[PDB]
Amino acid sequence: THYSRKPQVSSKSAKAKVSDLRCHYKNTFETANVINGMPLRKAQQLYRQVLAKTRCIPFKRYNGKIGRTAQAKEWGQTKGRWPRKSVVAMMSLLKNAEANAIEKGLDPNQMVIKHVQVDQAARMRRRTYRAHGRITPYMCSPCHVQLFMSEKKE
RNA sequence: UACGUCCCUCUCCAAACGAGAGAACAUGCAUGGGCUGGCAUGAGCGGGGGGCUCGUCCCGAGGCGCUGAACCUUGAGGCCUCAUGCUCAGGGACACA
Repeated sequence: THYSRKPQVSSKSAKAKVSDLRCHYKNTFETANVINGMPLRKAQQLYRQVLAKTRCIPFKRYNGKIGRTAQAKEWGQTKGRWPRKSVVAMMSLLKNAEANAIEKGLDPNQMVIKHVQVDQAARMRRRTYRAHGRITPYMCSPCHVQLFMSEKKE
């Protein structure tokens, strides 16, 4: 009940989805929106390069006083980061989507990532202890990621 | 399509981070040598108040000699190509509906 969009040709498109990821929403937002037009192998290349800290993830919406870096001129930004926990959870999802392409009978080297959508999951409640006897919230904010990818060849 | 630009890499006249100046098989980097400076004579070995032993031989801080020795010298980043090592079709992304 979850996919906002459906593929054109569903017999040439493999889906993948995360139930409740427990990464930060505001970092898996930009980790995942950067691969929304990329092929599967160029999107996987980007994530192995964010881990090596050779390329960065551009923070374009939930940036808000992050440090500005020299590597965000690739994306036309000034500030971006290397969110390694949102990166490696998106690598588990690209590996699920290409396993779901092989059992459909499809070549995973021809898959363009159509449709990345990240939405907010239900938050999880903890507690921090402030001065003067106060107790105030310490929420988690996890996320929902979904993607298909449609084959574009010849 | 090309010229190219940017990232990663290297340098520091720049620098909170970006940006900047540069270099990109280049004495470029690494180590060594010499210079230049700093300290103040290294470990080791051998020949003095006194005091043991049976003229001799041992204990003794200090001293003297080899010894302006030894060590340190660019590194947030002194000098000299003075010698040699290391690189082996640099890699990614745009430029490009």
